[PDB]
Amino acid sequence: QKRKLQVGDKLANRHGNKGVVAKILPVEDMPHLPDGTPVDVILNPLGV
Amino acid sequence: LKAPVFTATTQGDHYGEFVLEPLERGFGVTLGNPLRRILLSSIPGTAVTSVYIEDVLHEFSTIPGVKEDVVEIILNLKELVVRFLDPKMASTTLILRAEGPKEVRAGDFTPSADVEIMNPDLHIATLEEGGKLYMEVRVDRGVGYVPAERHGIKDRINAIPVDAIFSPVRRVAFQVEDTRLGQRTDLDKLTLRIWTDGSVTPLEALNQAVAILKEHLNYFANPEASLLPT
Amino acid sequence: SKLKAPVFTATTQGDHYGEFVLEPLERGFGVTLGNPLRRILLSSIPGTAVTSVYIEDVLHEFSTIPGVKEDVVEIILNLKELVVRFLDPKMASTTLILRAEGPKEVRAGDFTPSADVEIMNPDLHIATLEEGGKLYMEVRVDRGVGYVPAERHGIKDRINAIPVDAIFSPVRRVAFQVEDTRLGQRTDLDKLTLRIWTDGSVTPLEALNQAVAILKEHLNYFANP
Amino acid sequence: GTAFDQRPRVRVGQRVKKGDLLADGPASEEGFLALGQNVLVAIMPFDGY
Amino acid sequence: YYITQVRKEKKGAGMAFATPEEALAAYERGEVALNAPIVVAGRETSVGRLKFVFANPDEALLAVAHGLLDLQDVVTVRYLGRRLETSPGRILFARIVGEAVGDEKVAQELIQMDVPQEKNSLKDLVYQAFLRLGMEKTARLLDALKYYGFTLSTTSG
Amino acid sequence: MAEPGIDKLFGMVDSKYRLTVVVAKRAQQLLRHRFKNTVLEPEERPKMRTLEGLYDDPNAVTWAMKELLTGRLFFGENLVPEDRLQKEMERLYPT
Amino acid sequence: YDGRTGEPFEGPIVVGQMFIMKLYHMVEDKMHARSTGPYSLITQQPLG
Repeated sequence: QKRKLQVGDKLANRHGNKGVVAKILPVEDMPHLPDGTPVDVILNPLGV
Repeated sequence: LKAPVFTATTQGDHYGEFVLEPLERGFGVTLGNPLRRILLSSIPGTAVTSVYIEDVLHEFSTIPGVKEDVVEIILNLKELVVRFLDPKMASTTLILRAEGPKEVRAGDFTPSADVEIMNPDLHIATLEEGGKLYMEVRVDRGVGYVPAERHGIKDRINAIPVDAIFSPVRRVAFQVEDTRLGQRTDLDKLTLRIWTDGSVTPLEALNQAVAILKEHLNYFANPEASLLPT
Repeated sequence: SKLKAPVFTATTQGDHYGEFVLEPLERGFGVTLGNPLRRILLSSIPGTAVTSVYIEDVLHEFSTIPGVKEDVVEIILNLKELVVRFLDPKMASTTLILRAEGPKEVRAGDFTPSADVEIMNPDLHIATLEEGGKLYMEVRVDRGVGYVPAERHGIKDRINAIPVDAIFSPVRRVAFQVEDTRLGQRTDLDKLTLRIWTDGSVTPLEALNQAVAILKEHLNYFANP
Repeated sequence: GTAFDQRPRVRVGQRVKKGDLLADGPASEEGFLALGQNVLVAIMPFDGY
Repeated sequence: YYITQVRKEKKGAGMAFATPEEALAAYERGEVALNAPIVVAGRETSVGRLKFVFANPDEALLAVAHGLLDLQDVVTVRYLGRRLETSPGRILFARIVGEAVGDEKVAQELIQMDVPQEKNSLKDLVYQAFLRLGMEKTARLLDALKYYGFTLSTTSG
Repeated sequence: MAEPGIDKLFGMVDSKYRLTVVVAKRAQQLLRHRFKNTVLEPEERPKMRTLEGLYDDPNAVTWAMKELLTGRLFFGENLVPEDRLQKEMERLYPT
Repeated sequence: YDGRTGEPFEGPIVVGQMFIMKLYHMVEDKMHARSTGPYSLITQQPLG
């Protein structure tokens, strides 16, 4: 099988920030820098 | 309010700045966003829909004398961008007859009547002594992001369908600057940007785009159920 | 692409406040339409409101007129809540005369019964005066665009007249929301519900129809030189 | 069920590094442990998402 | 919280008054030439209570709908019955609860009007709502607080 | 926007669970006799919304709850015998 | 900038590149729905 991400996959960084994908947003939404590039993941601060 | 002035700084078959010099206060984002959005999603283009490789029976294969491996190859073919010339056209097949000790290179594709590979270089395969390559890669026209596990292209047995990135539009940004034009010091200067793969043209895109907003706007037309509890 | 062109319902009140729903819609165009509209709605729908007041015997933005229970501000604010529309279609501005008798309640309708000008909301509290009641008024009414406050323009007419905040924008509140409706196998198609709030002058359906025309009008400018 | 596989990382004909990477592992990018991806992130709430 | 937390700036204090410090107009002219920025305490008032006088919540928030104020700015504003000294956002919260409970007024008596809302006040609100209005509405109020909370957290960025 | 006026419902009964037991039994009789049982019929009947629109709400439970708060219905702890309450029910098109 | 509405989020946002991993557990391997199916010939409850 070839898998790809999905709503309910678990992503974590090496600092121990775990969490599940709850929403894949189309590029139209998503915060973007003035130059045009959008970001790739929106990580809530309250978990800090 | 006067009339605004359309200034277009179109460079190549991709990248083009577009300006409207005096717009009413606030009207920058007003216009230059629904535009950016429609642009980022609904301008249609072209994508490699399915492949077929010589003595290859699935996605998780590996061709003798080919450094690459079918996944890495498929991943590369993904990035190929084809131009369509004939608007009668809907889909065709590029043919990769490739041989021996050489470095395959996308331009190496067979030349086709009304077809234009806009990204020569771009690695397809490294071939080493012996390596034979024969491929047949489909290219359909479509809109948006429609992936393999959805559409599945049945071009024959052991074909493999590939995920499709259809949008020609590459990046879109818009700058709402302060213009100097003999009214207030409170007027916007919308300069839309846009980026492509030489298939659709920044303006061509920008046009197609407003047309969409114009039609969707045209929907607020025939009011239905009213007569609320008063 | 599949599917079909959408349905536009509009459950309406009848003067102020309208609901509007453009139902089944491609994944995104809820905001792609609703947002720009909202903007224009609260910002470009041409209107008409009070702009400058002179009242006889003493000036300043903060004061108390003897014989009048209220104070200059509560008058000035009450004023702002006054709706009026222009009949003669090339009218640019007017002035309103108010003659206030003895012990009485002064409504908006106790103004000058001059035509070319119908007072939309004549049952307004304006001000109240006790016994020996002298209040004379001269308020400028003006055609404008958005919300242009007293600090910027500084409307001169006399020297004892004080300029007011100008709320010329018949829409006084706009709010929209974009939930998602099922359509066969598809559960995630957008459903846009716009909710307008106006005064007397302009109906919401009117507001919206004006607003759609405006953005439609602007998109045009994008045509090669 | 992980699916571990090796990928070549050398050119047909070149002098070799007494023992430098000949071929990559499964979580390996150029002989540097690659256990995931790097990506652009925003640190803010979205809409309860 | 952020939506009901009245900004409090520092530059200025040689200002406000019972009896008008210089002129009410001249005081309002202080903020103009840098000198004494808006919502800053002096005596009986702030400049932000004079530069803005809104006749209806609508006016106030439409004022925030363009560049004018910030929501957590402190402004003279007549809500319901009375000139209030409050903030646009304090006003907003007030409506939110009122407007999503079917009685703008009964909210105004359940709410803690001039204070930031947080974990306890809101709990109290929810509870004390539960009391004079049954589940039915408390749930509505619940979802309403849920919506803004979220969307307001984002936009505040 | 939870349940059709649920707070007004609890008020009718002496114990929470009564409302639960009645709403059950009423839906139970409602279910058997193809809705030809209604006490609210006219234009009070609960409805759905589709790709068409306005089709009768299939949930019997829903019906009982709306039917119950019109007062029309009468529930009791022990008046009317069951063995004779079962047969007499087949009066206007039964199961 | 909010992609949804051309406006910004008032107050700047910290943004950058972050290493994140996709983990062992996937929604693909979790999650089932049963209505009726093979009941056991030993216990007589649903399994198998």
